[PDB]
Amino acid sequence: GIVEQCCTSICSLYQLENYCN
Amino acid sequence: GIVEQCCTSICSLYQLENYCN
Amino acid sequence: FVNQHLCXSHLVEALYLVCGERGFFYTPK
Amino acid sequence: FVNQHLCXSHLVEALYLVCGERGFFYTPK
Ligand SMILES: [Cl-]
Ligand SMILES: [Cl-]
Repeated sequence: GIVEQCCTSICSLYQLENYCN
Repeated sequence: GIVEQCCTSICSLYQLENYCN
Repeated sequence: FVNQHLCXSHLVEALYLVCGERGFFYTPK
Repeated sequence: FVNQHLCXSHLVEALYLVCGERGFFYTPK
């Protein structure tokens, strides 16, 4: 999930926005 | 919601925990 | 740190610290 | 600020900044 995508690997705007309400 | 409870008024542990998964 | 007026990033910080490994939802509306 | 490794509070900060008035869910598992 987010940690794998954005901490252990490099984040993106695309993915962050998937977690906005 | 949270802003009314914890910013405009004084927060509590009780209420913060209501927003934990 | 929790029994005070917590706004914006300050509120999100407290949710993060209280919730730990569970995480949380932040729904300001 | 978003196209890098963001961990713990740093990750929550970026969600907060990107999401703005919508808020977000932080589900580290
Ligand atoms: Cl603590
Ligand atoms: Cl911005």
